[PDB]
Amino acid sequence: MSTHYIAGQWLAGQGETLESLDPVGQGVVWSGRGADATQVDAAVCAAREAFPAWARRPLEQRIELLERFAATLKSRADELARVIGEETGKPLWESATEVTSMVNKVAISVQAFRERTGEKSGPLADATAVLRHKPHGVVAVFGPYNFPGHLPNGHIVPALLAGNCVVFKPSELTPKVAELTLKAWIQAGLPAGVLNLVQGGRETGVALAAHRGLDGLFFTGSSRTGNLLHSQFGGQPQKILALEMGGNNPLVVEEVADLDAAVYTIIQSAFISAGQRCTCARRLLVPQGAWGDALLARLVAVSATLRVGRFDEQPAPFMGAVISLSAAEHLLKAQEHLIGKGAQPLLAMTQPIDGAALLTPGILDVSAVAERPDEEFFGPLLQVIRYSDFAAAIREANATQYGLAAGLLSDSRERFEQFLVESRAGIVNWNKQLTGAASSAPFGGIGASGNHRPSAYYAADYCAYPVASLESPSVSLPATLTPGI
Amino acid sequence: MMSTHYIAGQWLAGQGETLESLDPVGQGVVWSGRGADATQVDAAVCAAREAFPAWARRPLEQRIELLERFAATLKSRADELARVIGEETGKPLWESATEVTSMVNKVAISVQAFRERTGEKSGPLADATAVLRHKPHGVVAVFGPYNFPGHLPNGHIVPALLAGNCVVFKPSELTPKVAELTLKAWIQAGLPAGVLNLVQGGRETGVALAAHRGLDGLFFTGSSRTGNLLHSQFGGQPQKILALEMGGNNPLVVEEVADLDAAVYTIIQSAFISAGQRCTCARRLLVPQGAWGDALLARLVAVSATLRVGRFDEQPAPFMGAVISLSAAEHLLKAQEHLIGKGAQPLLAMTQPIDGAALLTPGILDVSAVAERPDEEFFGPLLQVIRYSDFAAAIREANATQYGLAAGLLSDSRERFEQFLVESRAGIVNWNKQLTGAASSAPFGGIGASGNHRPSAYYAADYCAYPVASLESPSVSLPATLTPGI
Ligand SMILES: NC(=O)c1ccc[n+]([C@@H]2O[C@H](COP(=O)([O-])OP(=O)(O)OC[C@H]3O[C@@H](n4cnc5c(N)ncnc54)[C@H](O)[C@@H]3O)[C@@H](O)[C@H]2O)c1
Ligand SMILES: NC(=O)c1ccc[n+]([C@@H]2O[C@H](COP(=O)([O-])OP(=O)(O)OC[C@H]3O[C@@H](n4cnc5c(N)ncnc54)[C@H](O)[C@@H]3O)[C@@H](O)[C@H]2O)c1
Ligand SMILES: [Cl-]
Ligand SMILES: [Cl-]
Ligand SMILES: [Mg+2]
Repeated sequence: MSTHYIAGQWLAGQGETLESLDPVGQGVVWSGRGADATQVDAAVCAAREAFPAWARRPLEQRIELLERFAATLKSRADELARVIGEETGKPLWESATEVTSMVNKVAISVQAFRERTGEKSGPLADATAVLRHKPHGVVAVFGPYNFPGHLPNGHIVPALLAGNCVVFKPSELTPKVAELTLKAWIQAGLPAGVLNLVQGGRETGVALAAHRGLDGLFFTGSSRTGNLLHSQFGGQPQKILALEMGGNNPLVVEEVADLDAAVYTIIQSAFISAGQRCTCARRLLVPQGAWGDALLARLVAVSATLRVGRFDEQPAPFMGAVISLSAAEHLLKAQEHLIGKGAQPLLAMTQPIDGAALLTPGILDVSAVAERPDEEFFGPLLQVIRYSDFAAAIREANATQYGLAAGLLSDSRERFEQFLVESRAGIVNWNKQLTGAASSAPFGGIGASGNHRPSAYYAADYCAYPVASLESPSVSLPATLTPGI
Repeated sequence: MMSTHYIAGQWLAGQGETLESLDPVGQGVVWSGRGADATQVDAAVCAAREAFPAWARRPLEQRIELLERFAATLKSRADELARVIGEETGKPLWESATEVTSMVNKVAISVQAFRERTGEKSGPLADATAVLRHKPHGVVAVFGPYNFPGHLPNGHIVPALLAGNCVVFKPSELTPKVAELTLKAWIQAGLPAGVLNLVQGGRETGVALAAHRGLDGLFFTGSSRTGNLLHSQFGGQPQKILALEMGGNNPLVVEEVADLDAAVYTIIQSAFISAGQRCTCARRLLVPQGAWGDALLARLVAVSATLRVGRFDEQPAPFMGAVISLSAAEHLLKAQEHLIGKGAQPLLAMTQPIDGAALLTPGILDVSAVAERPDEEFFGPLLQVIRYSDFAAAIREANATQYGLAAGLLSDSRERFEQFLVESRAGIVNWNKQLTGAASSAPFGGIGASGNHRPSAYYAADYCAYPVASLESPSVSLPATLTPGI
């Protein structure tokens, strides 16, 4: 019954029933009716009504509320980790780190706001030049399922900080996490209408994206969906759109002295979250020859031993299920399809429990595949390409329309310096796993992975617009008038 | 002799349609050439592409030295450049000289903005070093306007080259001579072949360039109509960065103030400087109902009728010159006629005193009684007046527009300005200062239909480079504690 949160109260949905299912055992974890078009309009109108007072209040009051939210999350951390685990399959240790990221987002967002969208004042001739930044108004946040708390939070926190009001539409796959996140905001004192939650599937998302009352839409999800949204907004520059989309991220591994360290780094890059982070390594470039062979064989051996299991299983698993049976089925077909085109399974991905979305890591050598898809496979399926020399590695790493992350494992600083020069990505690491980018830095992909509105530290930039003012306490005549007067 | 396109370090004659620019008063040919056809546009994009890796590789300090030599070259040729701006746009020499000074000054401010907004930071994070760098996109097109034919394109070109992009510049077909001389200065400054390319032309050329798949970015200043078409064209192509600086319908609210003379002067500078062709010019003057407001307007009309309007090099110097073409003048006069037809009252009718010349005298029209007032930008010296009942009505009317570039308040009350800031919806919001002449040291971007949330001037840096976040360690290593399950 308490499905949507609009204008400061909960209400039942009137649209299609939505259920989220435990990815392993398939039990219903949450259900409710989606928001119909009417309820979506109510959510936008609620944000609209709340906006003037929220925008008008002192910044420090908005900061206090965001700080109370982080403190409330912290106090409910175990409960939220458990819900994230229940719904996404993520092991408890990993879900806990997601909650920690949500808590930490507040202080970092405050720092970024003062730096990127703060207030400055200075003399300019006879007058005073002031710079301020102001919120857009009502913004929709579309959440993904992979970090169902942290990634929407990475839009919601800086948006509310700047003085916008938000309508949050979570992934239909992770509604329970969103519900609990709203409960933390509510417990923290958030004013009615400042943040509104509309749950639902396609129809709800479509109605919100189409709503003319939005001043902005902040999105994390697939490049397919984000491109649709971008096309939809073509010719409407008045509405700010921030698109954080997927990638096809290469990890280049030169022969390095500490081979086990490299193998561990590859696993953390490719298979953490069962390969469901935006930044996971999708293609592993490994040089031809004996060392490369040893690297791969060790990777395959260690990856085969990785614990895959239930979120709350003990001993704790390294990774959990993919988000649904549908997603697992789709990945197994991608593996089958590639193998059909000549890919060699160095370690074949399997589904060890019938009717559960658990998948074991996959490592496929696609060196011999003629035409390789420039496609993002959102799961633990790592493609390997063997390369002849470093220039060919760089060429291959760049052979994608995407541009989120890239990385080099190499003992050579000179080699990394070249890699930086030739890379085409928002995140470029040296000897560190591709995953776990810190909120203290901007996070945005280029090419098909974004629309030049990087999030994380730079989220501030799309949450407020600059207002430049020249101010003087009275009109006055200049000492010398312009000619002709 | 003519100099038409500059591509890969060489001057080339055009293969497209003939293009002439005409002195807006005398109608004499100021510049003439053939536009760049599609194959020449492709050559220019390819030239930028070929030059990009080396230019982007270069140490920042070497790009800075070129930009500084360029500024110094503009300074040495300042008189020459002011007279060409005057010739082509009609703008008085005194005002043209200020445009050249803004061009020179853009370099040092862009370097400051680059280090602030798109610089490099490095520090420890866990057992690694977190480094932030910014990289250029690649090849960017710059579409120039006619109103500031040197300063506004320079405001995209300088920060774009500084960040390491290479550029294809398509100037307004109304101001090609200004762009030619600007390129001659870049060339004299030592610009490397292909780093900045110039394709002159009309719509044929602009359409070919905007469509070219080789662009990584397109930076535009011009009308909302044209910018919206570009935005539509790029829908579904988020990989190409678009920065759109469009026009506005800017309101200036005037409360009763003690210094009536200063108020009138400030309004004139806001509405009629550059013959009303700055994108920040006041388009709507909001004046309180009642005797004081009637007096303000009576004075404004009397003073506006005496403003000197004339040729760019006339002496005594005119306050303002012609609008950009006879066609533009025609369009503005028709707009005035249409509005009066619908009930607007001519407090001061705009006139075209010399047949065959695009000189227009200032217009002030009371549109209060006009039913459905167009939310339209009239790019010329035609000021619309709306009389309001109370301050809340003034704010409502100020905000009754799809645009959002500039807004201002003349008022002796700081409290009224504070409220005005709270309720304003514009990127430039001034108190007791003319709406025109914004600082390069601050961001310059309109909201609503006036931009796409990519402000230029100080924040141009933001769209000229993308951040690259790096975590770095001299070698791979194992954590003291492995993740579970391994
Ligand atoms: N660059 C980044 O920051 C980043 C970060 C994390 C994840 N991702 C990504 O997220 C992905 C998968 O997660 P996902 O499945 O939730 O992405 P998604 O595209 O499926 O969905 C994200 C969201 O947009 C919506 N949506 C779905 N269909 C819609 C439609 N037809 N019309 C309008 N809205 C619609 C949702 O319901 C929702 O809240 C990737 O492809 C991936 O790499 C990107
Ligand atoms: N926000 C800003 O900073 C700002 C500042 C000053 C002026 N302006 C503005 O500039 C305007 C007028 O100048 P303008 O006449 O050059 O505007 P414009 O749209 O006609 O021209 C600007 C440019 O884009 C091009 N172009 C024109 N038609 C095109 C087409 N059909 N397809 C592709 N490209 C095309 C040009 O040829 C050119 O270089 C305004 O409406 C105005 O307020 C904006
Ligand atoms: Cl080295
Ligand atoms: Cl991450
Ligand atoms: Mg309670």
